[PDB]
Amino acid sequence: SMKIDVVTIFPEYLQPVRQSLPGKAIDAGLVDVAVHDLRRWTHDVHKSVDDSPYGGGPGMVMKPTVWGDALDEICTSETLLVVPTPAGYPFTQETAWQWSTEDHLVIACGRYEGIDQRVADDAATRMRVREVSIGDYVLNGGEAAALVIIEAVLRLVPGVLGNASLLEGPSYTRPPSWRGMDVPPVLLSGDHAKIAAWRAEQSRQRTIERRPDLL
Amino acid sequence: SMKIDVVTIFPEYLQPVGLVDVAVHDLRRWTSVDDSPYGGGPGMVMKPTVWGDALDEICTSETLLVVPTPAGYPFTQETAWQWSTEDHLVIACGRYEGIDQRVADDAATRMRVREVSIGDYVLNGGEAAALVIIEAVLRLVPGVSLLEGPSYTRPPSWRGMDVPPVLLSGDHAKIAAWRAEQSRQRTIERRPDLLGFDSPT
Ligand SMILES: N#Cc1c(-c2ccc3ccn(Cc4ccncc4)c3c2)n[nH]c1N
Ligand SMILES: N#Cc1c(-c2ccc3ccn(Cc4ccncc4)c3c2)n[nH]c1N
Repeated sequence: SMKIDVVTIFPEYLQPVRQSLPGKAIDAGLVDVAVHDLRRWTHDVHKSVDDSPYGGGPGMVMKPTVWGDALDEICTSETLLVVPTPAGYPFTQETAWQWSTEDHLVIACGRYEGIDQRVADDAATRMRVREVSIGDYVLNGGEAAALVIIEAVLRLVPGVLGNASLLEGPSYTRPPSWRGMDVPPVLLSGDHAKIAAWRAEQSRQRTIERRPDLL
Repeated sequence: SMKIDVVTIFPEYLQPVGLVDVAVHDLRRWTSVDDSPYGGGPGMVMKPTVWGDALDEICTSETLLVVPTPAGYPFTQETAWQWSTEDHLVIACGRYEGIDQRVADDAATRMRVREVSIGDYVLNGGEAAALVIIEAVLRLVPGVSLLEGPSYTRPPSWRGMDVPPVLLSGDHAKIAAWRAEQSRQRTIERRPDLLGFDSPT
């Protein structure tokens, strides 16, 4: 039973999440995802969410006063506050497993150069805060990271998304022959110990080739 | 100029997307897209037949075929730079347990193919990975290491928390030095692998 609140200046970006949520999971009260426009907490007629960086530099920084108000309203002491950032701890499958049993995730999506650091630092004095990165590339903001985190986490919550070391090897299905390429005959052999060993060797070879760091 | 075509059985999920155009294609337009795996196992595999027909129409010999997969080569900022100067990306999004391996194998006989993963976690399909890849690449298209430290803006005191005073001092050398120190500190703590040290636990 998980509530996820996402805060963003581009709420439309989170549309895929609401799309991928089965009615049965919502009706059973297994999951609730709500998306909030950060500008609801702006102070001025211009709905300002950013300002120039202290110490100079390029880009802009999201305002602490706006974010502070948003998180004050949405979070409680029990919230796990997730803050995507290219400077975060790595988000991994282990992370996803840990977070899948949380009652309440709040994902604070930044833009520009990110969020004034005092927002996360202040929040961390009264709730659990996690600054994380989904990989070693640079995005424009936290929304795509939120999509990835939400999917990785919710697919581990029994019955929410509709789904049920070494790298996975190649997979095959019908037809047995296609554009001159036959499915490896071992897979049609009915020798299931041999099939498992073949799959194990494929996994080994692929890991050596594509992810030697895993070895 | 760059053209990006995304192929998926869930075109609705790609909604978040002059020098670049992005087009989304429903795979079913070329048809049941899946069946049980040869050799056994849980779940289903996408059949190569429908994919072959779709890619035949969409791809040329100059196309870079991108195939998200948890078993891919890592997609990194270096990859994003490399792909930023491509004329044509086609992103083939799988579902279920993935796409019959012969799709990528057949495609590689006529174009360049890249199987990639955006990170070490499991998704239900390629669509979210496609959005990440598109965003990382498009921000580098012409005409568009170490972890970054913290950023601050006004007011200089908030909830009794001060912006680090060096950032208000106007001393560029000291500001550069402090920012380097925060950055070093953060990398050691959060990503020691970037500086060639063992990863935690
Ligand atoms: N997680 C994660 C990420 C992000 C990410 C996340 C949040 C924000 C907010 C703002 N930006 C843009 C930006 C900020 C600083 N430096 C450069 C660009 C973000 C990027 N990029 N790459 C990842 N793996
Ligand atoms: N890039 C990337 C990915 C994916 C991903 C990508 C494409 C597909 C198609 C199908 N699935 C689901 C699946 C398949 C096999 N094993 C487990 C789950 C996908 C996952 N997961 N994690 C990543 N970093």
